[PDB]
Amino acid sequence: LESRWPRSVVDLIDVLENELKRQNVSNPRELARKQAVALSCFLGGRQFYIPCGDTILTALRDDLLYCQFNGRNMEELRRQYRLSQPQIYQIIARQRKLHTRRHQP
DNA sequence: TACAGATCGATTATGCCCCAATAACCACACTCAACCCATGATGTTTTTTATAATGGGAGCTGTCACGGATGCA
Repeated sequence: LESRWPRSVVDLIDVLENELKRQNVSNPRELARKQAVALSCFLGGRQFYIPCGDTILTALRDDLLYCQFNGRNMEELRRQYRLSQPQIYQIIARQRKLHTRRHQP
């Protein structure tokens, strides 16, 4: 029944709304409701799978680390993030080129 | 009145970008020897002594008894 339960829709409104109130946006409840309608029309009937495993959260977790990376602070960014240096080496090199084009398009 | 189908809607398959680790390959470095060259303290060797000095035995060894040469007288 859950696989055919119209319960998720309402779950989308508050998840939207609690963010809008966090972003100090006016009329967050009504704003979230019409957004939920917008999701329903596009996503209606489509087999639509979204990335799991904090996929956007890491890519953002990636960004601010590169902001804190000073070329010497490898170890403290290791402790603060629990990520091991090997991957940090790779992500920092990637973010290097990423922000390289950011600073120099 | 009895018997059929028909679309909404769910589990299953198959493949790959990423990617969170995987391992080799290359880069620069401090600490600890190793040997040498002094300074000097310790070691080793050589030289000289001007009253006069002028021959030991150093402890013997304490004792058997055959044979075969052996060098003489």
